[PDB]
Amino acid sequence: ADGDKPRAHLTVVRQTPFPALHWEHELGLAFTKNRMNYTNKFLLIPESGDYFIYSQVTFRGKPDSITVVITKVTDSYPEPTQLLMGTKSVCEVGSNWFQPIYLGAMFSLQEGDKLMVNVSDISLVDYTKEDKTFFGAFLL
Amino acid sequence: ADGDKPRAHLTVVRQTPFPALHWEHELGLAFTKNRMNYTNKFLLIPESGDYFIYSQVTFRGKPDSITVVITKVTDSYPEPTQLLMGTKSVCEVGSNWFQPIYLGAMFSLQEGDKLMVNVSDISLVDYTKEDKTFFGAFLL
Amino acid sequence: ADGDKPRAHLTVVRQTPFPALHWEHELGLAFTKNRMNYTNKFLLIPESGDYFIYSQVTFRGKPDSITVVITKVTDSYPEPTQLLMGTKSVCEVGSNWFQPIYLGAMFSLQEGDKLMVNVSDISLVDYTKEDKTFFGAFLL
Ligand SMILES: [Cl-]
Repeated sequence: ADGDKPRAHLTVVRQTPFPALHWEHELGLAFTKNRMNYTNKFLLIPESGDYFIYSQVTFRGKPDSITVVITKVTDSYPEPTQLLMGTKSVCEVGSNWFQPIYLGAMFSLQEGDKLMVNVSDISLVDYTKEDKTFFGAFLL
Repeated sequence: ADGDKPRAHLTVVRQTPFPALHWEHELGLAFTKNRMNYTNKFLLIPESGDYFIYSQVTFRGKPDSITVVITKVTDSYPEPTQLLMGTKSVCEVGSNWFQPIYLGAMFSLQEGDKLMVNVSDISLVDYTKEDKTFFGAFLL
Repeated sequence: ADGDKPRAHLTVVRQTPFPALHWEHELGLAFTKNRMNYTNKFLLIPESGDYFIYSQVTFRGKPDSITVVITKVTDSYPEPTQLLMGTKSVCEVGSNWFQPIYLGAMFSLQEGDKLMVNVSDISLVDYTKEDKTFFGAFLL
């Protein structure tokens, strides 16, 4: 049993005032471990390597589309860099609707890189349960 | 080459009589290995650690929504615990429709924990091909 | 820090003339490493083992459905084998629409196996940004 590898699973909460979400990180099912830092809406990478990244956001209801982006930031570039984008057009039947949107992929990251999630529209996101909207990464 | 880590990929089959699905586990592409147990519709975790979990269910067609939950059960709690929920409202164009719904995330699990998948409606699930509905986990 | 494990993240580009997509593999965020080969629209597995596989394709707009398949080919079988299928029916509101479709699961593969992605309709795929359509795998 080795690792000790950095790992984090974060879950949704009521957002206060493309916007980034902020996160639960220790309560319920969320957690961070092995030097992973969740701070200031970011995941802070402690070790350069290849990570698998994910998030699902569930959206629920007059807009055109919903969109998620998981986004990397480094002080090397400080142009921020877009790793994953889920974008879906919306079908105006209700209109009490909801759609999950889910991403995950692998990326090579520098120690010190920053990760956040951004949505088209913070007021659409379902913040109510921890298993509907979340965001996670681990070192491979 | 180490691991020997527990790993399982399960695939869909015709369900007999929120309901849990049951699974193929050795035929075709499914499998379990390294002490993973598939029994009684559960995945039985043999080693406490962090696992990545997934399932896609494809649904196909007068209902409101479809929903998947991947769900953990322990004899510690025996309140069952909801790890992942995909829920989507349905668009009544056809109505011969179908939608895949896909989840996966990482979780810290006790050896002895139980995992199952639950759907809003067993009669909606496409059981026909193994690559449309499935469910899987591995130790990280 | 061990591995040295085979790993690849590939991203979308303008397709030239079920069709397989072809891929970016070194520029931007794509890459292959540790003996992984991307050639002739395939991912060529260099080591038998269990791999986690994924792809999202985003589709954008008079058709019935969209579909992705990730597909394995070996010279053992040369019947090609379907590992993952995302299929979704389409809702003809616009009709400037778009839908992401995302798969990933674990599979046991022979060294020498070949992997490709196939879609229902190459002209529907959004090729414009690298974070909308992609395809990836790593050795577990
Ligand atoms: Cl959808």
